[PDB]
Amino acid sequence: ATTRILGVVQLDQRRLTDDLAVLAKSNFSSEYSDFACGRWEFCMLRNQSGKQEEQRVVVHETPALATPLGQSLPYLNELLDNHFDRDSIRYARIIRISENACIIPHRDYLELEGKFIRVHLVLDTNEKCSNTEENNIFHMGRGEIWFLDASLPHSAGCFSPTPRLHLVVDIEGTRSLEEVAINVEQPSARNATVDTRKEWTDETLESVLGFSEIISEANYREIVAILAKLHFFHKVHCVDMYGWLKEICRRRGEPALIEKANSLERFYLIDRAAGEVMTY
Ligand SMILES: O=C(O)CCC(=O)C(=O)O
Ligand code: PRO
Ligand SMILES: [Co+2]
Repeated sequence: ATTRILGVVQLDQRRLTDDLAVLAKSNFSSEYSDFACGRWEFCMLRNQSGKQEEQRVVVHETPALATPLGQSLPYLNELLDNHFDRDSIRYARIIRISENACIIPHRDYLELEGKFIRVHLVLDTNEKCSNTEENNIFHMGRGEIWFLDASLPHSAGCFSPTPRLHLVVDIEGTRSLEEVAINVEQPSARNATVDTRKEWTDETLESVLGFSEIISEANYREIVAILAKLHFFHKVHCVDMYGWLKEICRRRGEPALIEKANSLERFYLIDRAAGEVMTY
């Protein structure tokens, strides 16, 4: 299971515009804000109970049910009906990233008894929106249905004035990946997207490690966000931010900041429990 395009669909811009206008005014969940650097957020379209109040994810066996929000988005409802198997869906969300926001580099599923198969259908995006995986950066285009191997280190950012919205579907984890996307066109091969990021250098590295002189509890959040965003513009690994933070704090020499840095990396990449939240 490599991250890839499963298929491509035609989006109907008129009907899409209508549902996007409703989502622009919708109440988004604050759950998993511990993963957000800025305005990375989602809302529930389908979940276990069909209730708007149910906003965290667990592995379960129920064909997901449309929430009231779900029901008020009839075109997105239709897409879900037509391009996936109903009984295989466990969640469907809209995930929006607004200007200069990202989800912090992480792996998913650590707190879950099992995994999902995570699928993105891109609704509204642009050239300044990126997803990343390990050492790579790529753009998921409008109408593309992508399988995301969320068990690998990854992130996603939006660096445009305009927000980016993806329909994200969690399919029960033992399903056959080739069977997931229904009624889709096979994508043609295309030009590889070349990685336009800057080469990482000893200068850029020393500059980052220089924050050892100023890092404190008062600016920790800002520094973490800056570090998280670097791999969208420099050729470095998703996870390198955590090594940088650890070395920044080792040089600073304050025990509290070193412990936090260890916990940060651990929570996002190594180990966390069900319902556990990372406040930093
Ligand atoms: O593209 C996004 O907003 C989120 C990417 C991600 O971390 C996920 O879907 O697991
Ligand atoms: O798996 C999930 O849905 C949450 C959201 C991002 C981090 N983990
Ligand atoms: Co993820």
